[PDB]
Amino acid sequence: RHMKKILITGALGQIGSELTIKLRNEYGEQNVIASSRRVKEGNPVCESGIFEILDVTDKNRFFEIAKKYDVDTIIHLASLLSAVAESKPLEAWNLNMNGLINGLEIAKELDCKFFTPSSIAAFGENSPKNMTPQDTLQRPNTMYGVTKVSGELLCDYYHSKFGVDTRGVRFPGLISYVTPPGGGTTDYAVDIYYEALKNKRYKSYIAEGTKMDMMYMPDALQSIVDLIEAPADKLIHRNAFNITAMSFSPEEIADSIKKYIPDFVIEYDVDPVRQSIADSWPNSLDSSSAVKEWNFKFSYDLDKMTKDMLEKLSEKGIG
Amino acid sequence: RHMKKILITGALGQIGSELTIKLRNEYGEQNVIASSRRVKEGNPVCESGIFEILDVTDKNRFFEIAKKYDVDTIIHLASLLSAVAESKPLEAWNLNMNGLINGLEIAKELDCKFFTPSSIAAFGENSPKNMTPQDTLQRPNTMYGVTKVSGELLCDYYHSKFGVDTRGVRFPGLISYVTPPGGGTTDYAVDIYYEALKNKRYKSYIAEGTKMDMMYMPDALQSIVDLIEAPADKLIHRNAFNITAMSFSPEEIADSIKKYIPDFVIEYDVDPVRQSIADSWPNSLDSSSAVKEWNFKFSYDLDKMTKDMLEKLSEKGIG
Repeated sequence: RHMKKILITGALGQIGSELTIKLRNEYGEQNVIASSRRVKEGNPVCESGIFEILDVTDKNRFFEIAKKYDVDTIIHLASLLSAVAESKPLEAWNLNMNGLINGLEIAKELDCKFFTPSSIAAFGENSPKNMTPQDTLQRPNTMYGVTKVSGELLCDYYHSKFGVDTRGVRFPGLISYVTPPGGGTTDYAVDIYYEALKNKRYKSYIAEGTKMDMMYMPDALQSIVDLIEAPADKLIHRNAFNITAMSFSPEEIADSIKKYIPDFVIEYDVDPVRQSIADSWPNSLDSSSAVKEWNFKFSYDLDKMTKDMLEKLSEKGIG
Repeated sequence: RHMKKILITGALGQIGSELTIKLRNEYGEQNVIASSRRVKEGNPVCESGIFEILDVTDKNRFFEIAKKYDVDTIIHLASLLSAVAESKPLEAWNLNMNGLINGLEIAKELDCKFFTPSSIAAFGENSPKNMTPQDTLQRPNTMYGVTKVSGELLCDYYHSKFGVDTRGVRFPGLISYVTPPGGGTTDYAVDIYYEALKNKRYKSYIAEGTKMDMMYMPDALQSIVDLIEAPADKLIHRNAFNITAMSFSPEEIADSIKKYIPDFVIEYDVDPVRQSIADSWPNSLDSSSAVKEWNFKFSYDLDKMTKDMLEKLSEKGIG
C-alpha cells in the first residue's frame, strides 16, 4: 500500500523538479530514480542522487530501468504540455500516448503502481464551468487535452481489464517558487510575485475577473503521495480525480499581494490566444469524489500562498 | 460537396464489402479504390474493379495510394472491432489510432474529405441508457471504445485546428445478408435469420429483454454518403453523429420472424463476456442532431428488415 522504490519519468518538468526532492527526503536518496530525455545544466535533481536518461517512447529501455532498481511505483510525468504541444502536435501525441502505453504495459508486467497526471485541459468549452463534476463532458480542442482524455480512458482500461493499479489527478494551474515563470497559460500567477518584489508593478496577459483553478506546488505534491498510497477499496474513480485549492481572477491575487506590498499595481494587457484557452477552461472544479474516496486535503489558500511566495522569492534574492 | 474520387480503407470489412459495391454503381468502378491489409477470394469486392493492398499504419504507402488516384474523399474503415480488439488490445490500439493519425495527416496535406466511423461502443455505464444525447459522457471499458473516443476527439481536432473536413457517425449493431455472422457482439441479430431458415430454432447468447440500437446495412451505407455530401455550414457536430433505426431485444425480432415463419422458437444460453459489453451500452440513442444537421433518415423498421433478410438469405439458398 506504501511506496518503497519509485521511478519518476519526466523528473525535470515543473512537478518532477520539486517531487523528486520531496520523495528523496521521505523515501531515501537511494530508492528514488529520477529519469528524463535530456539533462539540464544545473537542475538540483541531476546533481544529488540516482538519475537515468530515459526516452519513455522506447519500451525496451523504459523496461530496463524499471527492472534495474526493482521499482514498485512509476510516477509517469513525461509529456509535452499546452504551449509546446500546440506547436508540435504529432510529437505531443507520440510522447504523451506511446510514452503512456509503454509505461502501462510495463506496470501490467511488473505489478507496479502507475500514477499519470491529467489536467483541467481534459475539459471542453461546454464542460460545465462552475463546480465542474468529476464525471462530465470531456471534448477539448487542444492536442494536449486530447492526449489527457485518451490517457484517462487508457489508464482506466488497464485497471478494469488487467488489474493494474492506475490512478491520477487533474492538476489545475500550479504555482511554485523553485521553477521560473515560463510564459505558459496559467503562469501569470507565478510571474506576478516576481514583478512585485522586482518592480512594484505587474502587466497581466490575462483579462481582469477571469477565474481559474490554482494550487500551490506543496499541496499538489502531497495530492500525488496521498492518492498513490490511499486504500484501494474506497476508490470509485481512478483516472483522474479533480483537485483544487482555490479559484481567482488576477485582481483577487493583487489584493492578497497588496495586503503585504501596499504600493502594488495591476495593469491589463490581453494575449488573446491564452485568454482563449483560459476561457476554454472551467472557473472551478468539484474535488468531492477526491475528498470522499482518498481524503484529498490541502493547506494553502490565496493568502497563505501569497505570504510564503514573497518570503521564498526573497531568500532566493529578487528584491 | 460531392464525392468524385474515393479511397476506402478496410473495404473488406462488414461495412466495407457492401459500401465499395454501392459507391462503384453510384460513382463509377474507376473512381473507387478498395484497400485492405489482406485479400479474400470469397469477397465480391476483389473481382469487380480497382483493389490496392494497403497497411494503413505505413504513412508512406497510405500517401502513395492517395496520390496515385488523385483522391478527394478517404473513407477510413480500417480498424480492429469490439471482439478481436479485446483478444489483442495492443494490435487494436496501433491499427485504429496510428491508422487514423496517418489518414488525418494525409487529409491535412491533400485537402481531402475524411470520414471515419465510430460506434455505440464509444459509450460507458455512466452513459445515459435511453435517448443518449449527442454531447454526453464517454468512458468506455473496451479497448475498441477507447480507440473510438480518442478517434472522435482527434478527428474534431483536425477540423477545429487545421480545417480538415472530418465527419463520422456512431454505428449501432448492423445486419447484413452479404457478410456472414458469428464473432462480433451484436451478430445474434444476423445469425438468427440463418437458423430461422435452416431448422427454426435459434439459441441466443444474449438475455431475453436486452434492448440494443440496430440498423439494416442499407440505412447505414446511405448514412455515410448522405453525411459525407451534406452541406458543411449547418454541421455543429462532426465526429461522430448518433444515428439509429430501431432498438430491440431477442423477444421482439423472434416475434417479427414468426409473422413470416410462425414455427420459430428462441432458446437462451448467454455469454457473460459479450452480454456485459451489451449491458455497458445504451439501449437507445438520440438521432435528433443528425436529422437537424444533415437530414439523417432511415427507411427499414424491424418488420421491413425481417421481410428483406428472409427473402435474400433463401435466394443465396439455405433450407
